[PDB]
Amino acid sequence: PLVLIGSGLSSEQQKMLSELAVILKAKKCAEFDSTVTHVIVPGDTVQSTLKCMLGILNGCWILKFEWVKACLQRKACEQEEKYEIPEGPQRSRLNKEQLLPKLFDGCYFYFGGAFKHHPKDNLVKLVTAAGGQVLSRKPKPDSDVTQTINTVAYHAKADSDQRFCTQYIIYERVRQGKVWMAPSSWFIDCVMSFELLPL
Amino acid sequence: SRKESYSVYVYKVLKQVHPDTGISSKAMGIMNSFVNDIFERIAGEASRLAHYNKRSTITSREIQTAVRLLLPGELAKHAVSEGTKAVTKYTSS
Amino acid sequence: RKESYSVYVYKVLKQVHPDTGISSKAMGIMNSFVNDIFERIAGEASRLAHYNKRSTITSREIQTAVRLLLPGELAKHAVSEGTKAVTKYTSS
Amino acid sequence: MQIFVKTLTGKTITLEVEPSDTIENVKAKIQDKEGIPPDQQRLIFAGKQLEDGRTLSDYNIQKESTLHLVLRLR
Amino acid sequence: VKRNHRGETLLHIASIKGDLPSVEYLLQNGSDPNVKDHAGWTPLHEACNHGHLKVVELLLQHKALVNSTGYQNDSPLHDAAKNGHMDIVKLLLSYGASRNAVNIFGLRPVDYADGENMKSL
Amino acid sequence: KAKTRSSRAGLQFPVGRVHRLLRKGNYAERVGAGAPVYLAAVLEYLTAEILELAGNAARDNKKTRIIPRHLQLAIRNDEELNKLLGKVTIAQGGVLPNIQAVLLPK
Amino acid sequence: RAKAKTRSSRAGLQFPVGRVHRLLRKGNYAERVGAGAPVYLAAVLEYLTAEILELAGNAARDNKKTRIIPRHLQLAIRNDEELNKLLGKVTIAQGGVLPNIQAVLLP
Amino acid sequence: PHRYRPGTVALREIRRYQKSTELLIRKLPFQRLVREIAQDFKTDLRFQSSAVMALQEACEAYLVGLFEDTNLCAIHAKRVTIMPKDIQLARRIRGE
Amino acid sequence: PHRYRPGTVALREIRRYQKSTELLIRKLPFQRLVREIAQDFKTDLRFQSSAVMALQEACEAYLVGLFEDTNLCAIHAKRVTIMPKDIQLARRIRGER
Amino acid sequence: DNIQGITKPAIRRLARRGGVKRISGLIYEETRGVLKVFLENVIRDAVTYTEHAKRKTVTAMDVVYALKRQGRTLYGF
Amino acid sequence: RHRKVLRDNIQGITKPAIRRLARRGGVKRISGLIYEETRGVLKVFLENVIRDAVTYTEHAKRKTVTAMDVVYALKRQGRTLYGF
DNA sequence: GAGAATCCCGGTGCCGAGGCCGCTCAATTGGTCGTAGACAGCTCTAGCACCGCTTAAACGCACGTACGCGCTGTCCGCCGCGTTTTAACCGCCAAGGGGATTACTCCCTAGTCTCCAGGCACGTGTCAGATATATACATCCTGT
DNA sequence: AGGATGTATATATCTGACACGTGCCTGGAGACTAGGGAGTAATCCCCTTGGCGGTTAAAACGCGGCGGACAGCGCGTACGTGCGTTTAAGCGGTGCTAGAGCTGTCTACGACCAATTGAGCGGCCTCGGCACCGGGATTCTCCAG
Repeated sequence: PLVLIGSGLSSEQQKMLSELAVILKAKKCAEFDSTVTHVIVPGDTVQSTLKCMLGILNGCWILKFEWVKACLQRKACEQEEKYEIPEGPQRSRLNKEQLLPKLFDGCYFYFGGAFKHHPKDNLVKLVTAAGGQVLSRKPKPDSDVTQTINTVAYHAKADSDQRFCTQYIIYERVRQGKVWMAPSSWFIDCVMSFELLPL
Repeated sequence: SRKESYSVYVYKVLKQVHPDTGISSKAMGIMNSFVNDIFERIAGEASRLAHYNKRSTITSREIQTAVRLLLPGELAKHAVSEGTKAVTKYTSS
Repeated sequence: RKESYSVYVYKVLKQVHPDTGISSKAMGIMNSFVNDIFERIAGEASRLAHYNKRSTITSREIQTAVRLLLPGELAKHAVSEGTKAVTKYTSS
Repeated sequence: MQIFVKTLTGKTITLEVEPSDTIENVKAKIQDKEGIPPDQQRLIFAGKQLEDGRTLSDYNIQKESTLHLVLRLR
Repeated sequence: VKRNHRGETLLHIASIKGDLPSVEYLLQNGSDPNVKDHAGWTPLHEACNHGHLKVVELLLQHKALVNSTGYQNDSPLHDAAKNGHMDIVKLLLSYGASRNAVNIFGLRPVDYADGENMKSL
Repeated sequence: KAKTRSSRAGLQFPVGRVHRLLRKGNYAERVGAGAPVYLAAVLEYLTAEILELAGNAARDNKKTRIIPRHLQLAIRNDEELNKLLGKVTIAQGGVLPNIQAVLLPK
Repeated sequence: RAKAKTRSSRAGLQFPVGRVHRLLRKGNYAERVGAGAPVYLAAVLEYLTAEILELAGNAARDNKKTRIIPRHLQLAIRNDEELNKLLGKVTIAQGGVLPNIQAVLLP
Repeated sequence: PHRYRPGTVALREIRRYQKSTELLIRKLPFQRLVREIAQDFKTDLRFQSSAVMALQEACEAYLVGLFEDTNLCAIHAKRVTIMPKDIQLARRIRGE
Repeated sequence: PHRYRPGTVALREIRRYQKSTELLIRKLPFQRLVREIAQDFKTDLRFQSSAVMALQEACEAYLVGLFEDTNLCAIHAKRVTIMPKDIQLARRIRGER
Repeated sequence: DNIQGITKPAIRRLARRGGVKRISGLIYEETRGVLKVFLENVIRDAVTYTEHAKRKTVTAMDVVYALKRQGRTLYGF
Repeated sequence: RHRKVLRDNIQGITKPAIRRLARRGGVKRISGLIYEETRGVLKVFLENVIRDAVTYTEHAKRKTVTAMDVVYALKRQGRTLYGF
């Protein structure tokens, strides 16, 4: 039930992918649907487009154009697991293929300020696809609604301070109680390596 | 004596949350009507909630339900909490 | 033991249209109608009696309430009917 | 583990305890710095009264939290 | 793969009530043993929750995952303790059931048992 | 004897029940004596109007009863009752018929 | 008789509790009012007032002024997402409008 | 091989459905939808038989009332069809 | 001489008036309009000052909202001007007959 | 005739605060009509409230109540 | 002592049902993308009503949503209902 | 001028409206008592009608440049009809959770004296903000 | 790419609105008693969830062809911009009666308690008005001339 999607191919390359899929006789997709279970990225390094980040977060293959060339040459079905972009968008597939939780399973986020380099709806969609939840008011570290939360956060390190404190303020003293403060760089890096890197 | 207002009580909250600001005269009128609106709404809802179930008093649970009905989103889950705190400091004295 | 205005509607219908009847799924609508109008009028009259530092809900309150709620043409007929009823009652 | 306690007059007192103690010990530590006798104090945390005889970790208290203190005289 | 209105497949209904020959036929005929329902449970989960040993044995003998999670991140060992059983705990532990995984509330399986031998491990 | 209060006022709707409902519904401290003899008449007039207009349309369709469709047809054609009941939905009713003037064939 | 300690002080509040009691009893809302309702009402009202006056002062310090005029309350109210649906049918006096020009009118 | 031309069956269906009073939303799916959302908010609920019918009536009246104004907005721009832009203008002007 | 082309001073006006708070309609003609309208329901009416001020404020708010809705409707139909049809459509969707 | 006190530049300024850029030539009369209807409704309700209490002076609270009866609360006074 | 749930059920409100509703509205020609928008609007409305209904129910210490609760909810929002 | 679809006209069967009976619980009559609302009467804040002037804003005319509105082509998106596959609707039987009433005992709230501190009207004064000034510099056009 | 108009900075100065202070009168607090509304146990029986099955009405999939949506280009009049002229808004004075608030008596109207009796509610029960089904009549549309 293979599907297809593109993340930076060329127009001639786009027509080539269309013809290759037609030879494979599979459904294509322009807008990012849920069942998009194959993504083709042009270069040889995981880019920072919205589509590739959604792809690594939902969990599927990230293959390169060499596979496209090989499919065009051999004209056969496919040969996977030889051109997957390694070192970081691979632990995601291994995590989804063993019935484990998602990345931010048990975290809470709050966005505040003016965002210029990146929009807001994109980040909100990334958060709600990861597995966490979004808040609507600022988490002051002296109110009852913040102190009465008992939710350990999986995927953290073995024994650290990111296991009992699971609330974040994100903008564009570093730990006062159970609330952090972090810049957007840490977020967008955390997504493209599949690990909650500390501080 | 004459007409009473809520102006001696807004200044204190202001001085507690922001220690270097004052407030004008018309803004005080705005803040003085904003309280009466909310008061009347909450009381009017509690009355009918007491009238449906054939009860005859107004207790704390009626106010809790009145608040949860007419405050949207995440403003309920905060306000309720605050309220509870007060009552617990009251019965313990 | 519940209550309902399900006997008086019959009398008014029997005196305006002689040979007709009402189905059971059409009496509930009249019930709800009467209750809603009652609540509106009484509530406005209460508020109007409270905005003046007074404690009795007399007939002038109901007059002003009717004149505010109901639209243009219906108001004159309604006020005339009420006034006739009240003066006949107090005459005897 | 540091712990904040707050009093109705608008003050903050700091304490240092371990996560296996009992409310009586906390009241004793409070009396060691405040002056009020240990027979008139009542503590509040997250909208519920605390009894004397249980451990702190049973009520899910961790580092850097806040308790409220109320007297019983008037 | 016509699922039910709750998410349960045929293996689920087979497991929730021990019918071993039917499960044998269903497995030999071809049916994936790792398919979650709308809540997140798996066949092994219900098998170990209600208390039929032979079905857990049969499921394990056909490459089913042993530390999968579900609702509120509860492992099979969590239910095997919270209800109370003897054999399945021994079998699972012999197979490699993690004894240090944690659930969303921050508790370990040892914290959900009553028996002396139960608390012994 | 005993002359009831609703029969010495010429009405048909009740007058005592309204008194009790005004006195024990928390609307004011005291309710006067000429308070219900007005509410009763107003309610009676409004009900008579609606029922007459409904029975008419009921007759204009060769039937001898009143089902909710007839009340719905009698409310949305009055131009003065449509304002008082504008945010109301009658159960098991319908909608008035009108097609726009552009979508018709040439 | 002992020294008097008011009811607004035992709860740690700043709004009154006597006034709310008196207005709830002589306004005809019910036939008898409990002894724990005024404290709840006072707490809720105080929280709302604090939430609005905290957001006003930020926009006050933005334009480099040290007071609060109605334009600032209008900005603070209309720029939040939950405090807008609660006050979605009120109009402030001497206020204004948010800046917004449609994107198909620019050069 | 007789065959009508595009535009006539629609007018007939309009005339037919505007002169009949009956629900047209296939009850059992609607019941399951209401139970799903209710399961979201609380746990282990159970519904009477009248609640579902009341909800059905209200949620049909709402959609009919929306589609009328959608059609008006569509006619306003020299067209005959409705697209997913008219719904948004309607909901915006209304206040939701 | 030196002119700006059409479509530039309008943007300047938009930016200016969306930043102040003063009242737009003049003050004496509104008073006279209110008195002449109200002089058909009674005979010897007298007005305070806060009354005319409140009426003016509410009127301005109403008209500004109406014009915003009209502008949205106009842009919806591939134009830039506004015309009477837009006012009629806005007021008929709102529910004011 | 006093509806002409609402002149042409006043309507232009209100339009500008709205967000429009080009106005047509037959837009003014409709504006005057809408304004007349709105004012009529509000003033009638206010005069009823005033005549009730046996007075002869329309005050501010009367207009506030009249506006409240239709969903135009108007904090400020 | 497990717990089961329901999901992905907005697909029972199929295509011809939306078409019949549109016919009763007054339209004649329908596009091919109105369906998702219609489903979204319906879900939002139903959520906003059922929340208040369940709150009323849970106040009186009951466990079954009755017919009067939906009426009180709809009157809270702004649309009344006659018949029950 | 033919096809499909809608309106009348009997014709049989079937359950829900329109009467009817005892009896129980709220509406009617006949009294007294303590307090709101009508009605004179005197003091003084605020609204209506005038006058002169200085200057900001409403009226009236001319020129030329985008924008509204009516045509004429090209083709992808949606309606109508016939065959096949899925799950709503109806009638039926069985087991157990929770909505409606009924009693009995106790704790929580209205109703009254008394006295002491929190909040309102009235004074007097110093500083943040509104105005006039020179100018520093950030878009908008037309020529080449 | 200079030339010419706006908008932003920076610094003088100056008047009227905000923040603090002090007698003192009305409403909140402590201490006590008498009666009825609501919290808590038991127990009868109505109505909601969970299964099973046969039958037939709607939903899902596909195809050939026509009417409508979206992008082009070509005219002609209605609205935007800068000027010099004529109307009346706004500011600041002063004189003045009409009507909003307050106060002090004194009487007609409604809450409250007791005793006696007809109207309106629950349940039975039987006949007519409506729902469902087959048959000729007549209206309305499309290809063909």
